[PDB]
Amino acid sequence: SKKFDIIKISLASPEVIRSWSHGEVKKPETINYRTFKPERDGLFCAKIFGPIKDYECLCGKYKRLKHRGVVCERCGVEVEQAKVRRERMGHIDLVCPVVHIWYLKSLPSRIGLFLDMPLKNVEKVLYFESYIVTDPGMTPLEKKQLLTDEEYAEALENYGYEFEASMGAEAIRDLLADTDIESEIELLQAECEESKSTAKKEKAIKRLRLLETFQASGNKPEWMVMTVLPVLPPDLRPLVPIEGGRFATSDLNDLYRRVINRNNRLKKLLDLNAPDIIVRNEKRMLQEAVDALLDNGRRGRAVTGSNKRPLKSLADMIKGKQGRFRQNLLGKRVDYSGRSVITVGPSLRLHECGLPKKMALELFKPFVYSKLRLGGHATTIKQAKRMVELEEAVVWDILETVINEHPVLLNRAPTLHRLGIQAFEPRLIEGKAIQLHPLVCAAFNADFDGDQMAVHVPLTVESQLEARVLMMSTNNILSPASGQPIITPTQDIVLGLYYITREKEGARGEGKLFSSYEDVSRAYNSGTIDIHAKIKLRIDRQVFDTKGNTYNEKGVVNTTVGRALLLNILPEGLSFSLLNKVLVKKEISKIINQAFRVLGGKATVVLADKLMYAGFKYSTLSGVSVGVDDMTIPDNKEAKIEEAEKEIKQITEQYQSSLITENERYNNIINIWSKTSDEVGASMMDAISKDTVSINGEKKEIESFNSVYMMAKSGARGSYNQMRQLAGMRGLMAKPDGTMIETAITANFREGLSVLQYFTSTHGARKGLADTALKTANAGYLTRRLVDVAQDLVVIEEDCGTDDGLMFSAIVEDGEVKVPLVERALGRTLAADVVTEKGVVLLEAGTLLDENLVELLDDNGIDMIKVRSPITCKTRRGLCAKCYGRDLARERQVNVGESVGVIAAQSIGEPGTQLTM
Amino acid sequence: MARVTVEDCLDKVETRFDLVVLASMRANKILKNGYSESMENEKKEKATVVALREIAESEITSEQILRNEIEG
Amino acid sequence: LPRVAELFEARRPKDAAILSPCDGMVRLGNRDTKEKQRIEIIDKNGHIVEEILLPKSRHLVVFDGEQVSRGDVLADGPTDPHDLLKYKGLEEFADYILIEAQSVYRMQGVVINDKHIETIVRQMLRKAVILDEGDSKFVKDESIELVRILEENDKLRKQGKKEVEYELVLMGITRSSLSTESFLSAASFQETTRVLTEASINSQIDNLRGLKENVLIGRLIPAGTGLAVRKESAKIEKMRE
DNA sequence: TCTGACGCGGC
DNA sequence: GCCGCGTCAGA
Ligand SMILES: [Mg+2]
Ligand SMILES: [Zn+2]
Ligand SMILES: [Zn+2]
Repeated sequence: SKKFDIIKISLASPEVIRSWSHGEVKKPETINYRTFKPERDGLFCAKIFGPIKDYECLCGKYKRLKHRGVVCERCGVEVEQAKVRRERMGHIDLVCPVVHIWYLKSLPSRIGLFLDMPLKNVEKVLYFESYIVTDPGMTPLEKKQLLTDEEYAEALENYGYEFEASMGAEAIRDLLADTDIESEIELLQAECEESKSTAKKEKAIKRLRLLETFQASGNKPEWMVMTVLPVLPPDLRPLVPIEGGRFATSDLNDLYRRVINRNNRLKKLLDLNAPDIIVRNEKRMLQEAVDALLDNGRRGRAVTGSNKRPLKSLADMIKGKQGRFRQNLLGKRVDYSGRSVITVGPSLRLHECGLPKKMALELFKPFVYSKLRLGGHATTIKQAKRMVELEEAVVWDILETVINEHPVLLNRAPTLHRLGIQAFEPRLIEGKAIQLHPLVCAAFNADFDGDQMAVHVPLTVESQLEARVLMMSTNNILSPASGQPIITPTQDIVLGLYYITREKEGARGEGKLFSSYEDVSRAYNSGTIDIHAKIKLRIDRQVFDTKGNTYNEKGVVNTTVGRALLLNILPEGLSFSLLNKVLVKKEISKIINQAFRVLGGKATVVLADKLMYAGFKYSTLSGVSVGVDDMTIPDNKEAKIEEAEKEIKQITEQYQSSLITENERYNNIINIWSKTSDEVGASMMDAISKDTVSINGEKKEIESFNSVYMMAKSGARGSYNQMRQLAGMRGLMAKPDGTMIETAITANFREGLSVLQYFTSTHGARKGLADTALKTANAGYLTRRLVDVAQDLVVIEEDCGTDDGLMFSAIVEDGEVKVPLVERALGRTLAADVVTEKGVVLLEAGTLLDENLVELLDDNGIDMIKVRSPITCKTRRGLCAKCYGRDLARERQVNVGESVGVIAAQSIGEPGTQLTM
Repeated sequence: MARVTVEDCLDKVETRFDLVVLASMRANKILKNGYSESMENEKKEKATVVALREIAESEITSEQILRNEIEG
Repeated sequence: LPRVAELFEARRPKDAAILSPCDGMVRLGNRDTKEKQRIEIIDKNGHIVEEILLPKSRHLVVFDGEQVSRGDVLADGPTDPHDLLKYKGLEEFADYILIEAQSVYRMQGVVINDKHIETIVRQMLRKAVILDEGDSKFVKDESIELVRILEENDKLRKQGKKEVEYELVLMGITRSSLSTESFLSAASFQETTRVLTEASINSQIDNLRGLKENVLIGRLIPAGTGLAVRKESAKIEKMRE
């Protein structure tokens, strides 16, 4: 097949471990001290693991092309590329066997479950604390019978031979060895055929599975106790020398250098026939070092080096956030990248971005090299490198022609949803900061107070076409979470529009007549008319109907000088009835949505272009600004406070003579201050949103043109609460818990506060400020979990054929519908048909709803239908293209290949950074 | 986005994924044919977009495109 | 947020309620030792009693006599998440979950289509407990893919050979995460020591078949343009053949 | 801190 | 067959 296509894991017999070994390690040596060459047969022996340079032995004799596959003879060195010092293991010979820590302390202990004994009973045997019958013998003892030293002595006294009870790893290994399976499987399966698994045989269930597995695989169960353990290629635990004439060992070198000389001393002891006490001590010290090497800290007080850190053992490299899996397998600091500070650049188009010519010169350098060479301005590579180092003039031209249509990527650090990454088309700029079209700073969730973006380049022909087709900003209009658009004008693009789209009663040129847009333009530039005047315009243009018709519309309409100025940008196809209103944000979004759903996708991006280009223009000819007299304190504030404080004195009276309790006094005081603050707040609304003027004839109230009122009646930036705290009064400040303080703050920000009043507020200030930082890790946690749960849900097949789903209905909450049926079930296909209460069918099974057909549900009075949920698909390990419905991001039936699971995962926890309580 | 976009191409081929693979095959073919005679790629666009234009103008009929792989 | 957390990880909250799928009488009369039982069997047509022990430190949710159905509320409090799956069926559980989650979301200005929530719910429902020993073992947990394939193996090969009887079980999201098949993805997620040392015994094979494995080894993931390739290139064979 | 899954010991 | 007390595993 030439490509492996399965991966399997298994236990390593001591005959496989030798088969891996290109040698054997014998003395705990790493590198000679005076000269830094490897040592004979230590932990860097070039005879075993490989050479150091390329095609060159250590003693340097065999150094010529004549002899390549040759094996030197002064040093045992081979001759081959040094690249084998990372794929060539070794091994170590163990005098006495030693238990693989994992299969003992993994909870549940597979050794324990096998031998059917409690762990501590095993560890006692292992720690040289008892004995255990290995030879049954005629003696009445039991095999797995722990015997203390003196009871063992008495067994020796009364029975002598005919039974052996050894202590140490050899004991466990012998037991596991002489443990027949077919003697045991059925014998236990019969006790399980005696099923009374209320408490007893709720235990015996696993041993079945374990003993069956060990039979099925073909693994000798005694292999869980090692007799020879391997070593790791040296270039995975290097000893490279670095500045300061010093070296940088790895923590593994030390644990290896320990296990080795402990094994050595053990062999020497066994040789010299020492007393059994120190034999025991060595045989135990060895087990300890082995366990430390595997993963120290599982059982003891894990060893530390001079710096007193717990060492980074073997297993501690492939777990944890800093480990090996989610650090360097899904990590990978990549190349062809850069990062800098973002700035605005309101001249671009929705598919462009600034790019400092320096970062451009850097990221594209090899492309520049190729084009110079082929261009015939340099012939070598050193040539081009030496001519780019000095920034020749032709370099800039060739760079600019390199990137004519070579998109890049842009990304902002906390990347919560797929709109966190989009593709643009660069264009050179001077300076040292990235510019990006403003209409997208909502997707990247960016603002220009210092955020920095990264930029990666695609290289292939498939990639840099996949970025073009699936990733360019002009494809991402609607949000995957919900069909609502994502590129709507945001902050003062909205101020200007709302401003020039209002009306005024007595203005200049009022009631005039104009034939077409150019007329109004010519007029308005002459400076006679007020832009808020009411005029009459005669229009004539096509309009698209719902059903694909396109009927003509004409006549005279009473409009405003401002709105007509927007008549130019509206493309042919949409009715003027959209622009002919006051144009707060909720309507600009309406315009864009309507445009997309009927006219196309490109029409929408061009429309948003012109909308920005105009809103920016007219939002500065109006010079909106903010003084301090624009914040108008209401007039009845002092007396409205006097009433409240008098009532408070009265409540304190009712208490002081013990006429009322405490808690009720507290609660009623709370309500007093709350209601009065509400009143004084509601007052300034009329005190700032209305302005009367003795217009010709009399004084009549009109909607004010105040600045701070317009900044918030247009949803641009603000809300009623901030206005309250500016002009009204702060009110109730909750001490850390949330229990309100029995003194409210009567002043406001235009008036300033006394020391105590500020202090009372800093409590909640700090609490709310600290509560975000202590969340920023939690939502990421939840979305991580969710991505795991459903990472492999892919739309794979058109239809699953089934006919079962769920029953949907408007989700009343006893006080309101709060979600209509005609909105809950939009764009989701129908399980079965639907019968009128008069009898005739209305909609058939398998009929994807649509805002045309979704009239026919509230029309005929229906309140329950059956739709195809993915809970009730019928395909295995996937999803059909119908039990899921509309893509809700491109307004079509889901194309086959959209990884729906990931989208749904990150469209749940993403807004979670905001939902707090 | 100079002249042609995905919204155009999506009318003939479908699912917007098949577009990627088909255009990639076509651009590879146009690339390996030595079109890089270097007096043209400095006056016009990269083949990666030439292929998209070719698919938009409905010249190639991707049913045909695959039949150029057997021509490999 | 932690409310949502509780919803997803399938937590049975503190002292929610009790149920009884053995319809019958509704009464008391057993020993009043915080072990109050009932007469939930017929006791007239079928002389039996099918009740369970329970304390007496609260109120009650039935009178001295009633026609108690199979799975009605027998004590007030929250609603367990593990009961509805086996008592009210599937769809009731689904409706409960959606009306909870979309409420806790919309109540803060957010907007989220349901079809995102349900395609998460779906992955919490990949495991059942087996009843009829067709060829697998007893009530141990098993995949619905495993059952749904081996059932169909027997379904026509031999005769149907009395394939399977099972019942869906509800497990949390982390619990349904680690309990997958591919040992590679599970080993990447968390608790690596345990999963590695467990799969080491069973000589576990792992067909790649997923998204977080072709990435560990650098292959076209089996989605997106990957399936587009596996389709278009496959369509070349039928021509050149 | 926790929250639990999972224990495995007193009775 | 269970009321409290542990370890492990992630925050
Ligand atoms: Mg910022
Ligand atoms: Zn030599
Ligand atoms: Zn389906």
